[PDB]
Amino acid sequence: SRESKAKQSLQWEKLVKRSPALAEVTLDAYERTILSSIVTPDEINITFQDIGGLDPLISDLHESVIYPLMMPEVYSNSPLLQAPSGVLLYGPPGCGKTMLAKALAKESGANFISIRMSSIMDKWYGESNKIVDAMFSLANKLQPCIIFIDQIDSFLRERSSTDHEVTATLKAEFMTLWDGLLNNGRVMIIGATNRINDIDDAFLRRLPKRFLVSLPGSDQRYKILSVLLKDTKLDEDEFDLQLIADNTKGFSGSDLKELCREAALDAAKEYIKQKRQLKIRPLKTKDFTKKLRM
Amino acid sequence: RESKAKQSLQWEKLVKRSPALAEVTLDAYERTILSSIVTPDEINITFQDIGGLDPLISDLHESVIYPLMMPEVYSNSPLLQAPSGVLLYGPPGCGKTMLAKALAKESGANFISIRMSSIMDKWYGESNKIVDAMFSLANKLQPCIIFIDQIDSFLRERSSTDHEVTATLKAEFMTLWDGLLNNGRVMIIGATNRINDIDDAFLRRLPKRFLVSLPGSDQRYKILSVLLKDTKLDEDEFDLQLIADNTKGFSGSDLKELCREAALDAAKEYIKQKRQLIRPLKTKDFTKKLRM
Amino acid sequence: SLQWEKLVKRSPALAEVTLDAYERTILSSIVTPDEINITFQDIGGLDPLISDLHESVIYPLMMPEVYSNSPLLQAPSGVLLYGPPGCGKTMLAKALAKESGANFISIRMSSIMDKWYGESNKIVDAMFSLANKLQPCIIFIDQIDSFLRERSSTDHEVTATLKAEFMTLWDGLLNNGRVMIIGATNRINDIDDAFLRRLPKRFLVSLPGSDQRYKILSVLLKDTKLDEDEFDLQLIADNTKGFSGSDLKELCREAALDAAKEYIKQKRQRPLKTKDFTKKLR
Amino acid sequence: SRESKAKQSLQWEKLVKRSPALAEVTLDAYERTILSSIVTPDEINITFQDIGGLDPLISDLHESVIYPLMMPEVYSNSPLLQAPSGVLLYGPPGCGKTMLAKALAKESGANFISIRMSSIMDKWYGESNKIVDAMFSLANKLQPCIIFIDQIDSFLRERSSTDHEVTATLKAEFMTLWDGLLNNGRVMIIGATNRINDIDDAFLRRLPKRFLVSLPGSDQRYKILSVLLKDTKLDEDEFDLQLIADNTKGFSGSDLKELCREAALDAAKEYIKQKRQLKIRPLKTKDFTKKLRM
Amino acid sequence: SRESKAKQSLQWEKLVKRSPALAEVTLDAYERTILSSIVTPDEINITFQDIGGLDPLISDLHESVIYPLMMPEVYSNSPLLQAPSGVLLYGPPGCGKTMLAKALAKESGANFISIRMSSIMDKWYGESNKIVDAMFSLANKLQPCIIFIDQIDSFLRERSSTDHEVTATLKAEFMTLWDGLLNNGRVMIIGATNRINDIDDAFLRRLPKRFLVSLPGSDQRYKILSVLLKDTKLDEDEFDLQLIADNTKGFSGSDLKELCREAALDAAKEYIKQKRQKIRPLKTKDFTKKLRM
Amino acid sequence: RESKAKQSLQWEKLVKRSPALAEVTLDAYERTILSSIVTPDEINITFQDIGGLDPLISDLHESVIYPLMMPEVYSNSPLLQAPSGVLLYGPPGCGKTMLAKALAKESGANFISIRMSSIMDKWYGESNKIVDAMFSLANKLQPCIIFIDQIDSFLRERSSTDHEVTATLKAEFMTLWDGLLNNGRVMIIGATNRINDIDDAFLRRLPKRFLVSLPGSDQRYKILSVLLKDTKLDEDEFDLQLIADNTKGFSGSDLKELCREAALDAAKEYIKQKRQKIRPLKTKDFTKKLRM
Ligand SMILES: Nc1ncnc2c1ncn2[C@@H]1O[C@H](COP(=O)(O)OP(=O)(O)OP(=O)(O)O)[C@@H](O)[C@H]1O
Ligand SMILES: Nc1ncnc2c1ncn2[C@@H]1O[C@H](COP(=O)(O)OP(=O)(O)OP(=O)(O)O)[C@@H](O)[C@H]1O
Ligand SMILES: Nc1ncnc2c1ncn2[C@@H]1O[C@H](COP(=O)(O)OP(=O)(O)OP(=O)(O)O)[C@@H](O)[C@H]1O
Ligand SMILES: Nc1ncnc2c1ncn2[C@@H]1O[C@H](COP(=O)(O)OP(=O)(O)OP(=O)(O)O)[C@@H](O)[C@H]1O
Ligand SMILES: Nc1ncnc2c1ncn2[C@@H]1O[C@H](COP(=O)(O)OP(=O)(O)OP(=O)(O)O)[C@@H](O)[C@H]1O
Ligand SMILES: Nc1ncnc2c1ncn2[C@@H]1O[C@H](COP(=O)(O)OP(=O)(O)OP(=O)(O)O)[C@@H](O)[C@H]1O
Ligand SMILES: [Mg+2]
Ligand SMILES: [Mg+2]
Ligand SMILES: [Mg+2]
Ligand SMILES: [Mg+2]
Ligand SMILES: [Mg+2]
Ligand SMILES: [Mg+2]
Repeated sequence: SRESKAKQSLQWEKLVKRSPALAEVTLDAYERTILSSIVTPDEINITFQDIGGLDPLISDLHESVIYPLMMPEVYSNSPLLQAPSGVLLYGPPGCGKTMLAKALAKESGANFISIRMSSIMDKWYGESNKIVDAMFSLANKLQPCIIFIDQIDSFLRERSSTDHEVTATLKAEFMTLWDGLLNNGRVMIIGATNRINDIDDAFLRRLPKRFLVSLPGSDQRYKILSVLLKDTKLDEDEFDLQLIADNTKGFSGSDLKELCREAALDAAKEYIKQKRQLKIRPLKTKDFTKKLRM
Repeated sequence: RESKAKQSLQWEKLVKRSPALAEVTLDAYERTILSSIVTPDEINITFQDIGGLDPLISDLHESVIYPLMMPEVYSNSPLLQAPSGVLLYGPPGCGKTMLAKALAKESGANFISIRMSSIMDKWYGESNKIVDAMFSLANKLQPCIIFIDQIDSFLRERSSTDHEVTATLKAEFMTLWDGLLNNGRVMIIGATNRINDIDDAFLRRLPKRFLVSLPGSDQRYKILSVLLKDTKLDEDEFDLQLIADNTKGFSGSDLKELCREAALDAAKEYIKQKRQLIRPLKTKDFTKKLRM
Repeated sequence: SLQWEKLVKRSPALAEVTLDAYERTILSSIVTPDEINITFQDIGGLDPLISDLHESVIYPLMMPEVYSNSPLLQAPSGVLLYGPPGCGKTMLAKALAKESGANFISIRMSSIMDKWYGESNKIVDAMFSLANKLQPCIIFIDQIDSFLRERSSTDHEVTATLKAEFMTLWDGLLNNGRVMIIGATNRINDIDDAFLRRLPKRFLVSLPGSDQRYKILSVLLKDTKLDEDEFDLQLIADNTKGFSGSDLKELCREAALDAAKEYIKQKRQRPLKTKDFTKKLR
Repeated sequence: SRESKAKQSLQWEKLVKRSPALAEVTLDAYERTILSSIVTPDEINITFQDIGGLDPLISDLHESVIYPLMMPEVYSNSPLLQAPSGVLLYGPPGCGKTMLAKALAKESGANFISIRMSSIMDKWYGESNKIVDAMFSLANKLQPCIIFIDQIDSFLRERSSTDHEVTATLKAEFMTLWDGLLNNGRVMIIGATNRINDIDDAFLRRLPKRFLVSLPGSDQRYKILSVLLKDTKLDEDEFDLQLIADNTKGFSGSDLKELCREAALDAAKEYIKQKRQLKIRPLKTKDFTKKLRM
Repeated sequence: SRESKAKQSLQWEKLVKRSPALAEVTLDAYERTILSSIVTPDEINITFQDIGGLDPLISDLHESVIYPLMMPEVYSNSPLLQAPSGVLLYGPPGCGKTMLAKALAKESGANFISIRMSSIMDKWYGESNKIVDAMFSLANKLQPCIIFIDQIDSFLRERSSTDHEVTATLKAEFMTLWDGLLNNGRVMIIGATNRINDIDDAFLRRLPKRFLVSLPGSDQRYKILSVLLKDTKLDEDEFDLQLIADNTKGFSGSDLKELCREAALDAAKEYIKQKRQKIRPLKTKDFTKKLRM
Repeated sequence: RESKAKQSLQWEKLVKRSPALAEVTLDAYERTILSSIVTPDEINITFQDIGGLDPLISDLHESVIYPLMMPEVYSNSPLLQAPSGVLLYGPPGCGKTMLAKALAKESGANFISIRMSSIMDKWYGESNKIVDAMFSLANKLQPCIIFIDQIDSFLRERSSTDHEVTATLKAEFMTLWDGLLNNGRVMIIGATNRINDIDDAFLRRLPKRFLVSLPGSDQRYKILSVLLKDTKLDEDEFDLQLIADNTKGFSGSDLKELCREAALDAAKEYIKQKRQKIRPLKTKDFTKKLRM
């Protein structure tokens, strides 16, 4: 995979130019394959000002996740003020957890590692355990680090005697590198999941800072609608967004995203017609109302 | 070795239709995904071949194809772009497969119709790599539509009793759908019969959903007419309107059958002549068959 | 190898075709006409159904250039044979493999469902790809209700994805080039609605009525020597109230034994007339 | 890799400087790869005074694990006073078992070997069996030794005819080196596991010193809370730790660790604010109480 | 390896000094690597007087395994009185099978070969088949021989097509050397296993002498407890071992070993203390307080 | 060294039994194959040592040995010659190895029994040369039988995941098989337990296959009798027929072991005396052992 070597070299050079301290460090081959899956902030478009309706959760995320990890000499006064061993983002679908991860890669200066199953599980015997060990060793090398397993429930499923051999030893490798004897040096394991119940009890044990990114309430739906509708031109009087926010009974954040898109199209209908035959309509209450059936 | 021939054929055709993709190379799994790419020239269904769904065709255009196919038209606002995924759900035989066929026909997106045989593999972790290669290929073929036909089985209600490779495969799929590394203009169009069997997260990231429902009187009329083209009808003895409304609750393919069987009924004499070596399709054949 | 060489010697145009391993495992379950003993003169009491089967199943499939005049004169995507037990459906399939020159594929669950992950979906894809290669083809899933059962969220995952693979190859985007899916079933109700929807040419092979039972009785009793006067088959036919075709087969066997009783005794050391049937069927 | 060679050389020189009697011994290549995964006491921060709520278990661990292994000439009186063939640490998650292993590497002078699946299972045919044989041969060379397979249930899973061949032969190699004909000379196999049931009966049979590191009771939760809160400044009167210990109904040790961290942050909130704009508040009952919902 | 070469040279010289008739025989390299894994009696501490609760099985083991192999001119009267082609020791865990092998290496004078998977399966192509062929050729050279594959179920697992190509040809090589055309000259293949069911039917078929080393009964638990407690000082009256024996409901031999070790430490608790800063007679208190009937 | 001595010994013995083999020389790999040639004098099993297989022995003769060993007898018709290969398949312990032994004994063909240790080599392309040398040697030793014991491992279901040297080795073997359509009067006799694991092409060029099945009552009788020769039995207190039809499903070697154990159990006194004739082998030992 020549694209994988290009990605490894690109991600490496970028990692050594933002943090010059990592130059003297070399890697094994599996560590380089893990380096192929490192997300830097410049390729992510979501910030905290792009996340709405979660401000207390953003502040808690800061005060107990980023600052205890990113600035240790600030917290060096007490030995029990340091970063968690792992963070779990769990909740109903479409409430922000993926953008929480995106803005964690954006604001927090930790070398962010977002890896998936395709880069962990391998065909050959014992390669995937070595991939996990290389992942954690790389995280120890990149001392401020966040290892992200998106959709982490599948990876941390209820262990059973009917599991596949490699899967079981892979889970044991992962847990050991998480809370084993050679403890990770300032390495955080941030995970996003939709079903917390499918996670094994030991895995959840060592994933101890867990945030309920729940369905948005009236305030949260208001802040989300407003956050989504930026860079679009609204209406002065014929538009009341408050009722619309509350009218969406139990709608998640992405359900709002889709309804906002569909209404943006329904308001720009004349723009579609004009550029089909060759001034967006102020986004007022008509489109949202005719769509969502209050 | 027909897989290699299909890969090479589909690739050369992809680079001759769109010349900008010559500099791009692929990994092996990406090539196995390339083996399952449908081009428009091998599909014989168009929008003029789909009847009784004209408002749905127009909605499909205005919110699926143009927001995907022509972005610089839609660059004025950041919330005018393509959906992350489209679902075609409804009762059986209402058009969804031909909706996909004509999406591969009219829409110029590099259409990927893949099935379970090309995703699931015997070996450990190969199927997750197949999914990652699928989406990476879709990102390479920047205007793309990835189509999982009969998508309910793939997106079934997730459970702790699932198979491990199935569960991690579902997680890989969802992560490539709405993860951090967001897809660049990649749409995931899916057809399903039972929307309820789809998991809530999978449905959540599949937000453009169309009810391709059972055809009504207008829709049955337009379908009957669309099907009966290229066949020779009758002037007076035929009244198609009553027949359209007589087929209460019949799906589109059920109509396709009462039309084939009646075509055979009428042209029995034509076959008889060839046995030795057509008839105007009027109300008699349809009426004697469908029992009002 | 045997089925392959026989397929290329009957139809020479398929020599240039290459196969995949799973396609060859599907090739292992192909039925040629020479190993089947049932013809349309071996099926009795179903003559209108045989004629309908011809005119809407075999000829629309076997002779397309005859029907090339209209685009809606083609073959059924699939053909269901449903009805009460023992009415002829298996012999309908046998004589479809006999008379119709389509490369007949009769497969069962043992050759589809496999232990390993994702092998069975590949087996289905290879089955249909082989059917596309053997362009006039009939794929036959005997006892097809179990395979096309009411889909549920409590199904096994490999079963569910296998059903989805099957349906997708039946009426998905890439069209099956002249490939027919003929299925026999006893309970049509257990078939899923989508499966039934794409299997629309459905024939009710029902319980034989007096006239049909007469024809069945006559068809079964060939190659056996009957009686001139003391035998009246008509009453016997109608007297079998609601008996299926195989029920008639068994009663005819038992009466053949009861008439050949002296033949048993002689080889240990009769004209089939009304006595044996009458004393048996009450 | 080259870092693996550096780790082998470092671990070797440290092993020969702590115990001078092993200078004359040389190793095969696989034995050196096993030497790459040896944990010395100086890289582990946990001692027995760092383990709370397990004092009878610590004393039993001493009297039947360390002293029968570490001091044999003391027990040479009777032939049935020697070290066990293996020790299992099993129990519910987060009750101390990895710190039990850490302090076994700390206090007990046995040349501790903590190995994982990434260093055992290899891609090539028959390498992993040779890795196991080299592991035990090295343990025999380093005569007072403890071999530690963290999360040992995955490695000792219920055997089946549907196992992978390399996995099955690897299990047979391991068992044979554990209780075969060439018996190990003073070599102990200490293992930690969460689910004892997944362990095969033969593997458990030859792992006969098993400790139930169970969920902490009221006394144990008291001792754990006290052990965790050292090096942090508490309150004199407004703090009553006893109720807090017995308020945590069924909480494991790490669940207490996380709640203590979160309360330390919630008490040092003014320190966060001060170093954001530039003492620690005595850790009293308010933080723990407002958090844990008694 | 230099340690491996020292092991080969040491095992070789010891083999030629115990049995002088093998001096004229030379070996190929693979045969020498097999010679590196030969167990002589002097490095094993277990005898038949160290095995308890299995006397009828010890006597059967003698009469149908050792003597038919070790003394052939005694059995030369009939052609059907010779050694088995293979012996299998199967049973529940911890019932004695490993010590059965140890005392087979101890009493029986056969040149005992205990080999494991690390010495058979190799990385390179076709080396492991040559290792098997060299193993059996060496066994034929060392004419009274016992080849031991400890934990033999993994090696003789149910053959399938899902198996590795080397593994399969290795199994075929092994079986062919076991009961092929060039029959082994007085070579016995003794194997120990815990799960007999995982063994392939052909592999089991050529392992016709199979012993059920089952869980110990009341008599067997009595004899085991007594065998284990030798060289330790017991009590006269306050100790009744019979009840202890029967009380251990379904305990294997090693479960008894561990119990006995724990109770020895619980009785020597005073000696432990004193020596750290002679032994209490091992009476019923320690066993009773531990095993919960 | 030992290989060289074995090669020289086997060669000189081959040229002294058949003097027509002198003018022929060999390549090095052919000599390594010559190192694995079994002559009749080192095998103790004959056709009077095989019991319970007399129809199979006669079929083996009439369609395997005589069509190979005596061609000028069968030169009348071109379709009366030796098979390209013979497969002995069946349940374990039914006689197949002794079938091979007595094929090396009675049949005068220069028997080659080879195993995988002599075929598969470490170096690249040596093992294909070993196969080619094997068959070339068989062509030189014109009446020949090449024996691969445990053939199913060698002839396993071919797959794309097989080792390259293994796959090319299988292709070399098959090519040398179809090459010799009795052109060099070379027969490939193989014994296997699992016929199903054999590849279809391998099995195809292996047409003469014998089911050496589990012994029936007659076969168990003949086996028991064959095994108990050279041992002294009893006149009245011994009824063997009972024992023969009593061993329900026992293979031949299962009988061998039970006969040994009963021989020991009857000679117990003789053994004792010698430790410081045999008891007539009567029904007591067998009955007390086999549990009906
Ligand atoms: N709190 C929020 N504020 C603003 N936009 C949001 C919020 N939550 C969701 N969205 C919109 O929904 C889309 C996807 O949401 P996201 O995937 O982050 O939620 P999620 O909880 O991770 O979803 P899932 O649980 O299904 O993985 C984003 O593109 C975003 O525009
Ligand atoms: N709306 C329609 N207009 C014209 N023909 C139709 C329509 N719907 C169905 N048909 C006929 O039915 C056949 C199959 O329909 P199709 O498979 O597209 O329906 P579907 O909704 O996808 O059902 P399923 O999901 O069960 O396959 C087509 O060949 C077509 O001729
Ligand atoms: N119509 C018929 N004409 C002549 N014989 C018949 C007829 N129907 C059944 N039989 C006799 O019954 C036997 C089996 O019937 P068959 O299996 O074809 O019926 P079926 O409806 O397919 O039953 P099932 O679906 O339960 O298998 C045949 O051997 C045949 O002799
Ligand atoms: N008994 C205890 N005394 C003091 N602290 C403890 C205790 N148990 C757990 N902890 C705290 O919990 C953290 C992790 O505990 P540990 O991982 O040792 O538990 P464990 O029993 O090994 O569970 P697992 O096997 O699931 O890891 C430690 O950092 C420690 O601070
Ligand atoms: N029959 C016995 N007599 C005396 N001691 C025994 C007996 N069986 C087991 N033991 C004790 O148990 C320990 C291990 O037993 P051993 O490994 O021989 O049994 P095993 O059946 O081979 O075990 P496994 O089945 O788990 O391989 C020995 O050290 C011994 O002290
Ligand atoms: N038909 C038989 N007649 C006499 N003895 C037999 C017979 N079959 C087996 N035996 C006895 O079994 C022993 C080995 O049997 P053999 O190996 O020939 O069986 P097999 O069918 O080749 O089984 P496998 O393929 O498992 O080796 C011989 O020593 C012989 O004494
Ligand atoms: Mg997500
Ligand atoms: Mg469809
Ligand atoms: Mg039927
Ligand atoms: Mg732990
Ligand atoms: Mg053992
Ligand atoms: Mg054999």
